[PDB]
Amino acid sequence: GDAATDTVQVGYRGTAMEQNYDHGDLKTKFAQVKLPQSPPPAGESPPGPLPWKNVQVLNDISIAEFNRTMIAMSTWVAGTGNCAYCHNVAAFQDDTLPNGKPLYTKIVARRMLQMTRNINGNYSQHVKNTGVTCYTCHMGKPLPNGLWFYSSQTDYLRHYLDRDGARVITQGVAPSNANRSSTKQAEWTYALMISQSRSLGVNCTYCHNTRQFASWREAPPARVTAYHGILMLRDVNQNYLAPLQPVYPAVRLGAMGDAPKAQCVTCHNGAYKPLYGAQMAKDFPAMWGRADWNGVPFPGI
Amino acid sequence: MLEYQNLFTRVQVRTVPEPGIFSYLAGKFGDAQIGPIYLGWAGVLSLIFGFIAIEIIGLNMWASVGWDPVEFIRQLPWLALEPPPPQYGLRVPPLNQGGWYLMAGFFLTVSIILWWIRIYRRARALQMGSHLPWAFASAIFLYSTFFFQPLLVGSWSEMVPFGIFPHLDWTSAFSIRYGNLYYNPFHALSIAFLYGSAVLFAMHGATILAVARMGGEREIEQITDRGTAAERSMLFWRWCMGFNATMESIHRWAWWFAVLTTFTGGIGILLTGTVVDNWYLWGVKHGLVAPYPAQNQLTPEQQDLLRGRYQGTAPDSFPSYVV
Amino acid sequence: PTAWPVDPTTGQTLINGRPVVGRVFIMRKTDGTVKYPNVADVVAHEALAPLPPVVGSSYQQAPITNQRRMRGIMIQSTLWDMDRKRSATRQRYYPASTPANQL
Amino acid sequence: AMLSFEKKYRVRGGTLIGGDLFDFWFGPFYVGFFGVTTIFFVTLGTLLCVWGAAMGPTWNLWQINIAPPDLKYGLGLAPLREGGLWQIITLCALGAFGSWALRQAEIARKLGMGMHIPWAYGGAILAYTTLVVIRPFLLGAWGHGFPYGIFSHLDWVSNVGYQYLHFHYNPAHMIAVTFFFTNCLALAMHGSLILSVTNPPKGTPTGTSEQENVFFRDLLGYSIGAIGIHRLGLFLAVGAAVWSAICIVISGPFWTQGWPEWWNWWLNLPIWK
Amino acid sequence: MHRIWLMYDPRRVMVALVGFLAVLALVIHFVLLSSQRYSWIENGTLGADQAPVGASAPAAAAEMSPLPPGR
Amino acid sequence: MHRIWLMYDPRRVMVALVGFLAVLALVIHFVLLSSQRYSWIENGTLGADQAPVGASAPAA
Amino acid sequence: MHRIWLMYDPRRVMVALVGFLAVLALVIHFVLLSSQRYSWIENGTLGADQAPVGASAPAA
Amino acid sequence: MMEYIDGAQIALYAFWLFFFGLIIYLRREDKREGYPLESPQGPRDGWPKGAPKKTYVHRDHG
Amino acid sequence: GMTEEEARRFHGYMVTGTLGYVVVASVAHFLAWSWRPWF
Amino acid sequence: GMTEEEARRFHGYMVTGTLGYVVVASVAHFLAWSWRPWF
Amino acid sequence: GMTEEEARRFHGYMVTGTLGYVVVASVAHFLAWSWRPWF
Ligand SMILES: CCCCCCCCCCCCCC(=O)OC[C@H](COP(=O)(O)OCC(O)COP(=O)(O)OC[C@@H](COC(=O)CCCCCCCCCCCCC)OC(=O)CCCCCCCCCCCCC)OC(=O)CCCCCCCCCCCCC
Ligand code: BCL
Ligand SMILES: CC[C@H]1c2cc3[nH]c4c(c3C)C(=O)[C@H](C(=O)OC)c4c3nc(cc4[nH]c(cc(n2)[C@@H]1C)c(C(C)=O)c4C)[C@@H](C)[C@@H]3CCC(=O)OC/C=C(\C)CCC[C@H](C)CCC[C@H](C)CCCC(C)C
Ligand SMILES: CC[C@H]1c2cc3[nH]c4c(c3C)C(=O)[C@H](C(=O)OC)c4c3nc(cc4[nH]c(cc(n2)[C@@H]1C)c(C(C)=O)c4C)[C@@H](C)[C@@H]3CCC(=O)OC/C=C(\C)CCC[C@H](C)CCC[C@H](C)CCCC(C)C
Ligand SMILES: *[C@H]1O[C@H](CO)[C@@H](O[C@@H]2O[C@@H](C)[C@H](O)[C@@H](O)[C@H]2O)[C@H](O)[C@@H]1O[C@H]1O[C@H](C(=O)O)[C@@H](O[C@H]2O[C@H](CO)[C@@H](O)[C@H](O)[C@H]2NC(C)=O)[C@H](OC(C)=O)[C@H]1OC(C)=O
Ligand SMILES: *[C@H]1O[C@H](CO)[C@@H](O[C@@H]2O[C@@H](C)[C@H](O)[C@@H](O)[C@H]2O)[C@H](O)[C@@H]1O[C@H]1O[C@H](C(=O)O)[C@@H](O[C@H]2O[C@H](CO)[C@@H](O)[C@H](O)[C@H]2NC(C)=O)[C@H](OC(C)=O)[C@H]1OC(C)=O
Ligand SMILES: CC(C)=CCC/C(C)=C/CC/C(C)=C/CC/C(C)=C/CC/C(C)=C/CC/C(C)=C/CC/C(C)=C/CC/C(C)=C/CC1=C(C)C(=O)c2ccccc2C1=O
Ligand SMILES: COC(C)(C)C/C=C/C(C)=C/C=C/C(C=O)=C/C=C/C(C)=C/C=C/C=C(C)/C=C/C=C(\C)CC/C=C(C)/C=C/C=C(\C)C(=O)O
Ligand SMILES: COC(C)(C)C/C=C/C(C)=C/C=C/C(C=O)=C/C=C/C(C)=C/C=C/C=C(C)/C=C/C=C(\C)CC/C=C(C)/C=C/C=C(\C)C(=O)O
Ligand SMILES: COC(C)(C)C/C=C/C(C)=C/C=C/C(C)=C/C=C/C(C)=C/C=C\C=C(C)\C=C\C=C(C)\C=C\C=C(C)\C=C\CC(C)(C)OC
Ligand SMILES: [Fe+3]
Repeated sequence: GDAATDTVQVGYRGTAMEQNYDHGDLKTKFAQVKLPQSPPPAGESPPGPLPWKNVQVLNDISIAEFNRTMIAMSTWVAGTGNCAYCHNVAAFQDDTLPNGKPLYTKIVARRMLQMTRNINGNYSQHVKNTGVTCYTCHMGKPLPNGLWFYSSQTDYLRHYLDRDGARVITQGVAPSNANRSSTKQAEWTYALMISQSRSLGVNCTYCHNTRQFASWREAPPARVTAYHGILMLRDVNQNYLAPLQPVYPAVRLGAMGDAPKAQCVTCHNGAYKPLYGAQMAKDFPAMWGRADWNGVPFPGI
Repeated sequence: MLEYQNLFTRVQVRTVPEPGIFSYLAGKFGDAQIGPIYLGWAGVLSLIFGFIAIEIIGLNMWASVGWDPVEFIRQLPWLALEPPPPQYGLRVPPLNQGGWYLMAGFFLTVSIILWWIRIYRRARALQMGSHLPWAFASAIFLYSTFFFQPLLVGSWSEMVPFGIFPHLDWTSAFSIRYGNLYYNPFHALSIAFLYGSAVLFAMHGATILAVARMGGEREIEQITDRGTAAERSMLFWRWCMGFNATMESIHRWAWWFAVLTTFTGGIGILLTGTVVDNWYLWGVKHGLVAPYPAQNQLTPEQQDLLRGRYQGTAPDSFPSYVV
Repeated sequence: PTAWPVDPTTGQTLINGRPVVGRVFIMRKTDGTVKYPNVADVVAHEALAPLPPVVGSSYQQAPITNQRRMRGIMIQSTLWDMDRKRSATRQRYYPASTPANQL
Repeated sequence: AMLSFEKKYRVRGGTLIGGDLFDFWFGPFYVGFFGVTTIFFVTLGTLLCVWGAAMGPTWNLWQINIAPPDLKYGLGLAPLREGGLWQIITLCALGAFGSWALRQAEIARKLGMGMHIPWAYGGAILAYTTLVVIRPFLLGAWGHGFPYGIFSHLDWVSNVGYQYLHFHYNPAHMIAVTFFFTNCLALAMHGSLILSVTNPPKGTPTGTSEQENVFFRDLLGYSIGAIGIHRLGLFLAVGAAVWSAICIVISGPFWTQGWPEWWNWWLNLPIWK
Repeated sequence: MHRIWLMYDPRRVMVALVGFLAVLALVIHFVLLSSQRYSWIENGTLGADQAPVGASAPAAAAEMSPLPPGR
Repeated sequence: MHRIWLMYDPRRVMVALVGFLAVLALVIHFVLLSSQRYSWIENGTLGADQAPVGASAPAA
Repeated sequence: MHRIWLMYDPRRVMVALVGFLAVLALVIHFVLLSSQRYSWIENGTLGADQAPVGASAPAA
Repeated sequence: MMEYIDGAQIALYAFWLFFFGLIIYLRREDKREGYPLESPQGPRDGWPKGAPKKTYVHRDHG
Repeated sequence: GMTEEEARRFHGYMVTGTLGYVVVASVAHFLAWSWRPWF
Repeated sequence: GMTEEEARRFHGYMVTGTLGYVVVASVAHFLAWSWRPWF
Repeated sequence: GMTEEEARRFHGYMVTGTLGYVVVASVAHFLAWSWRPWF
């Protein structure tokens, strides 16, 4: 009853496409989310012309929704009420300290807003109406999980940055010049796929019928979502995270001096959906890249 | 453990002088020397070539953990000596990039062949049929396909890595690459004979122990001068399943089932990537594949979007995104 | 196309213009499964073939401190994903190496 | 029809159940009470497999697939068209395999043999019962059984393996494989040795236990002896099936992660953590 | 109540009893050491009001599920 | 009624009975320990009105 | 009580005893060395109020 | 240019013809003892017919 | 194998031992019930 | 083999052994209860 | 076997050596408690 195993069938009855969970271990992991999950500030929006001096992204939400967003951002990245993490608290408009040194955390967070809008807006085929907010990666802390840096050339995480192409199986009976993939390349795909399975806490049958890994018809629909996750991470890493290299202090950078990069586990944290599917982004229109969320229209001043 | 015959429970016996007219003879059955474990010229050479093969494998594994002897033991099942890179095809590769691999593979192969010579010569010298050397030849046939199939597809990169878990990674990846080896009919046959070998030796082992108190284990006497132990063994199976072997012919069934395991295995490997590149699709063609209801359906737009790309080279640079 | 006509008088299914007594259902085999016709039909339900690989036109060596000592292809997933012993981590890459001139 | 020495052995006695009523032969076959129950279960279970093929999509031998129920039915009998038929066939199979072993015990008793053969076959029955009764029971649904179909059960084996990402890393599976492979080697050696003394090169005397003893000692460096090689074969063959049953019953009910990460305990021994 | 010592050999009973009690003691200690409330090596210094207690009720949110959807 | 002990050896029956009772007791303890309401190592100090109860008929 | 040494052979008893205590000692040390609180090779120099403590209940 | 016929299928039937030849051979060897069978209406050979009973030449020692 | 008088003597201990165990177990259930009733 | 006198004298040590063990275990339980009650 | 005289002699050492070992373990727990109490 606690050493018991929960199982979920995800394919046709005789196929053994099934997910197995230790019951005890799973309710432990679930509780460790469901208690720390942070309460949002209540909704509001009054009128008025925007007073902001140096607002470059959020200049499309009301003044209460803006202030509400800052309370959320501090709660999600830095602990609640910790506006000092990003700001010269006497001069919220400033992007530098009194010393003139840049408030690197504020410059990053401005880019993280653009990135979050880009995720929620352009990659709905992945995040759908669950969406993401700062809490998805940061979970109350400055550093997300799953940060990775340059190392070996053959490091499989570069599938999420500059590489493309993991396929190794032939779409035909006879050998051909079309597919000359090595068995070593199948080993590399296999290593990559173990990483994805662990990132979601699932097994291969969550996304494949392993009698034919290449097949989409025999695979669950989740495989299609997973593919959009790869395309999303490449955009996130190439256009937002990796180019932040000059902004960070050197203590945040890799041995090659590269900026930290994300991977599937950064959002998923070992769960099939991030935060077991907690739907927060619907509460924070500042972070939609969309004119409406699940039919609810954007407040739009 | 306890046993259902007295024969060596207690009152085991010592020949204080030698048996062969515990202890051992020093003499000859014909021209064959009977004392030491036999080697001859081929046995001696086989040990030298095989020693250097094993020594090359071990030293490369140990170098791969930076000579650390703690990590050499701790990480041992994950260590490997690995085949050359794919781009070399059949050309000689760099020493640290598969040159030691092909060297160890060569010395191991010669060592195996010389061990077959040894067994063949010893069987002749003891005035025995050549059944055992040809049984061993069937195993060598399967082993050799781990050279010939890489040769026929044109790259030493496709060879099996020397290493406990790494060769199992290769075994899985080979099935992944060629579209599920379960649909290779010679793999299916090889399994049928592998299982049949366990069926037969369970049946035969149990049968002979079930008549051992009547001398059934003295199978050469029962073959040349049939006793009641042989008769009862024949009748048990005849009454059980409607047909029976003899004391001699059950050893032929045993011989062929074992031999056909590696023989059909070798053919299935040689066919893979040379004649058939996707065994599941070969299974569809020839009607092996059971239909399941569709788990997903793609639009025409997804059929082009979800086409992947075949895997290429790793990036040989560390790009800056400074902009 | 999806169901036979129904007589408005009696709610009763008409097959080839004549009524059936009972509630008509369209017969199917177990779970609606259907034998795959051929390879081409199976392939017509899949995505298109993968694109040709992107292959580098020439090879630049990484710095020696970025070269793995272990050539085994899955090692990153099968071992290093769980092994985080400090000394074993250091051994994963070749150490820095410099011509004596440059010290 | 009878072997030319057989009639002498066809006595009454040795039956475990039913006395003299079923103690007779049908051609070569001994019947007995468990012969009757065997044919009952074989006929019923076979005809239900034929019915499963009839109501399925095809008669092609390779493609026939009688699947178990959905996991949502738990330990209940599903509707017959939805896996319930697989459950009835499973009860037939258990009845048949049990009857077959008990019938073998009656035959062995009638010939004055030991019980070794029924118990050896018990190792196969154990592995089957683990796959379709014990593991599905510990998981709480009969739908965890494998489908009855020549290739569709290989799809089940494939998918169960990849439920643990890299099933080769299962430690009991490595042992079971080692028994299966060593058994096949031992069978080839024993078969070859007996044949090569009984069938020497033409114009050579028939060989002896001494010659096979000498050759075996040259192969392994020790003398197993005639009783020992049959003990070893039985140990390897039955041990393979027992370790097979272990390796599958631990997969799911006891271990649910990938099998590679099981080996974390070896990496963390205090001598080298 | 001595007649039991003729009904069974004291050596075999003595060994069997000691074997049972040792096995039971190990089982109970490891069941406790595995628990949250009684993991005494890590938390034995906590006061009785500070030690873990199992929930009177687990928590939930309707949109969240510990298990993925399916079948 | 004592002549039952002529049909069965009490040296057997005592060992059989204690073996049965020990197994039955361990089963019931582990069944309860695996339950939610009676997981008494973690939740034993809850009062009877605070202990878990299984789902009712929801009408929903 | 010495009559127990007629019931059992001292030479076997004392070898079994030393073997038992050696195993038990090694088990207890490695169970402690594996903990956080008593990982004494790394943290042995910490003060008693400064060494780790396992997680409490919340204030609720 | 054959669509359906391919080398793996050709190989597999080559094996089947060999294998059934082997089973015939093995059943002939199984019948060197205890055959012909006894019945009412006379001797029976089964199928295939068995190979003859086999005499074994002993080693001399004089 | 028991005689009459041996069986009859043993039956006395066996009945009383059984009943004594059930009496102890009934107190255990009384305590358990007062702590956390199952109906 | 075991005599009735042997059994009688053995039973004395067996009962003080058991009683001493139960005394230690019950003190151990009451220490545990005082440290961290399970009800 | 062994005489009762030798059994009693052995018992004298056995009980002494047991109690001596338990005394040293007591000092070891005294020292361990002084350094880092577990309650
Ligand atoms: C894949 C790799 C591993 C695959 C692993 C495969 C292993 C295969 C092992 C089994 C093969 C041996 C079976 C056997 O010999 O049984 C005895 C029986 C009869 O001959 P007999 O014993 O010498 O004589 C007795 C008889 O003459 C008189 O006896 P009686 O009067 O008392 O009783 C009545 C008769 C009536 O006959 C029958 O009822 C049997 C008819 C069906 C035989 C089918 C055999 C299997 C063929 C498999 C090959 C293929 C067929 C397509 O005799 C009997 O009662 C005898 C009952 C024997 C029951 C044996 C059932 C075995 C079923 C095996 C199923 C195997 C499934 C794989 O023999 C036969 O009937 C002939 C069989 C000859 C071997 C098959 C060779 C096929 C070669 C290719 C086609 C040749 C065309 C001419
Ligand atoms: C995901 C993994 C894949 C898979 C991939 C493969 C691959 C790849 C191969 C097999 C092969 C085999 N598989 Mg498969 N296999 C899978 C699933 C299974 C299942 C199952 C229940 O699921 C089973 C029962 C099997 C069973 C089998 C065997 C029938 C067969 C090997 C025969 C043999 O005896 O080899 C063992 C015998 C040998 C290897 C011969 C060795 C003889 C030499 C001479 C020994 C030399 C020793 C030397 C002197 C000393 C060495 C020193 C060291 C180098 C240091 N596979 C799935 C589908 N399988 C092989 C085959 O034949 O395929 C057709 C093969 O190559
Ligand atoms: C029919 C198929 C099955 C099969 C059969 C089979 N294998 C066989 C045989 C047969 C019939 C043999 O007769 C042969 C044998 O010898 O058996 C004992 C063999 C054999 N099967 C082997 C292995 C094997 N078989 C396997 C499988 C199978 N074998 C199949 C299941 C497998 C698997 C499943 O992976 C393995 C690993 C070997 C044990 C043996 C062949 C031995 C051989 O070729 O050895 C070559 C020599 C070396 C590797 C060198 C050893 C070096 C020493 C360790 C160094 C010591 C120092 C040295 C002395 C220095 C030199 C000084 C000089 C002056 C001497
Ligand atoms: C000890 C372990 C090994 C072992 C040993 C072994 N097997 C044995 C014996 C022994 C010692 C026998 O004495 C016994 C025998 O009599 O052999 C001739 C037997 C036997 N091993 C058999 C098969 C067999 N053994 C296997 C495995 C093993 N056998 C192990 C490796 C396998 C595998 C791995 O696939 C198979 C297929 C039979 C030839 C025979 C048992 C015959 C028997 O029980 O007959 C009565 C039943 C029938 C004739 C038919 C029953 C039909 C059912 C009612 C319906 C079908 C249900 C079934 C589950 C469908 C499955 C479909 C598949 C596609 C999945
Ligand atoms: C950090 O530095 C930036 C520099 O750009 C300051 O940004 C200025 O004020 C913003 C409101 C405005 O949006 C922006 O365009 C820019 O005008 C930012 O306010 C922070 O200021 C502190 O540090 C400044 C610095 O660069 O060192 C410093 O600036 C003054 O001194 C430097 C030389 O040390 C000189 O280059 C600047 O021109 C000078 N600026 C002024 C307006 O005097 C600020 O000092 C003052 C008085 O502004 C610092 O601000 C404070 C309150 O300490
Ligand atoms: C460093 O260089 C390597 C080798 O080109 C790049 O890896 C390539 O891309 C991967 C998808 C693939 O795995 C690998 O096989 C290889 O094809 C790696 O990503 C880094 O890329 C940057 O540097 C590239 C370079 O080769 O110098 C550069 O490529 C472009 O520029 C060079 C020089 O003018 C020219 O030779 C290339 O043909 C050209 N290629 C393209 C596609 O434009 C990359 O620039 C671009 C836009 O790709 C660099 O990438 C980045 C983001 O800086
Ligand atoms: C279902 C039906 C049609 C019923 C009709 C009515 C009937 C027939 C009623 C009669 C009563 C009964 C119970 C009949 C049984 C009918 C059934 C179910 C028959 C099926 C029999 C059956 C299991 C056949 C499978 C055959 C196979 C493939 C076996 C695999 C193993 C194998 C390859 C064996 C071949 C090698 C042999 C012959 C091994 C046995 C063997 C061994 C193992 C020795 O060690 C030994 C030692 C010394 C001398 C002889 C032997 C010997 O013969
Ligand atoms: C949550 O966890 C789960 C597990 C789930 C919860 C559930 C747990 C369950 C079900 C528990 C059940 C417990 C149980 C049930 O019966 C427990 C029963 C325990 C018992 C019976 C203990 C008895 C101990 C007796 C001892 C130690 C005797 C020692 C004797 C000595 C020292 C003397 C030796 C002799 C000497 C010195 C000389 C002899 C004379 C001689 C030789 C001469 O004079 O010759
Ligand atoms: C958190 O971890 C978990 C594990 C979870 C926590 C739980 C732990 C548990 C359950 C622990 C259980 C502990 C236990 C239970 O029994 C512990 C029992 C311990 C015992 C009994 C120790 C006894 C030691 C006795 C010794 C050393 C005797 C030495 C004798 C000597 C030296 C003299 C020998 C004679 C000599 C020299 C002369 C011979 C005569 C001669 C020659 C002559 O006479 O000639
Ligand atoms: C100091 O001494 C030390 C301590 C180092 C000694 C210790 C050594 C140790 C610990 C060794 C450990 C070895 C292990 C664990 C080995 C594991 C091996 C395994 C599991 C191997 C499995 C499969 C390997 C296969 C199938 C390899 C096949 C290779 C073949 C067939 C290669 C053939 C190559 C040929 C025929 C020719 C090559 C030469 C060219 C291409 C030029 O042709 C002429
Ligand atoms: Fe034999």
